Amino acid sequence: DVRVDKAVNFIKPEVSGVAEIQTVTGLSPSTSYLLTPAFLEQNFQSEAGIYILSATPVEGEGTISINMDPTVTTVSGFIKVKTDTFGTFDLSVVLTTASKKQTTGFNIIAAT
Amino acid sequence: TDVRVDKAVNFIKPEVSGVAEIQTVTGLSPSTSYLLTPAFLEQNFQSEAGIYILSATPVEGEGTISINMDPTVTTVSGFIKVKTDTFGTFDLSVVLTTASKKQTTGFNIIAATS
Repeated sequence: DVRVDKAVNFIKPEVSGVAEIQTVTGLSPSTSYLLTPAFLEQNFQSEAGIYILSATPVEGEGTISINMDPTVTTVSGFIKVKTDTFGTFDLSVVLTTASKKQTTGFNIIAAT
Repeated sequence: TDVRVDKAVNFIKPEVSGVAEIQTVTGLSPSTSYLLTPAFLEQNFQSEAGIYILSATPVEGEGTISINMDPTVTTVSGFIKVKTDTFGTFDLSVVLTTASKKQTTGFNIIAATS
């Protein structure tokens, strides 16, 4: 089968254009996961500016892009990452404008 | 043990507002379960008035994909679990609230692999 093992929100980095590390824990050791973006009922115009998030694995493939530009809107990409022996993996997450404090996230999918 | 995107598929563009149509997805492995997740790339949902709102549900399966581009309440969420028939197909029910929103959205078909 394929299932969503965990649904997590993206972090909200403090400084525009400066990525921060997001660590996901508690997963199965040395296991391949696929991450896909998702978000629910968000107001991306609740304050000035454009919500633009990029996420990449420190060790893996792919990029998630969430760009809510009203002219050119993208919610796409997927990440392949394998946990270490502890059941953890790290992403690098950046917001182009850090005052966009909407909540977005991803699904963590495994075959089991 | 591993997982991959088997294929990326665009959602249909229903012709009539509010009237669900079937989208038949083909070419997969017989009698096999997949997960579907939403995605879209570089769309201008404001090329004309009105809101792009799509909902998709398998005819036989679990979950609903929702893509609601309302600027006050924007959703790109849900995931569908669906099993193919013995010929490698499955059907979705897809409904667009305003059919004149001809933007392109879609889903990833996620599969187990080695």
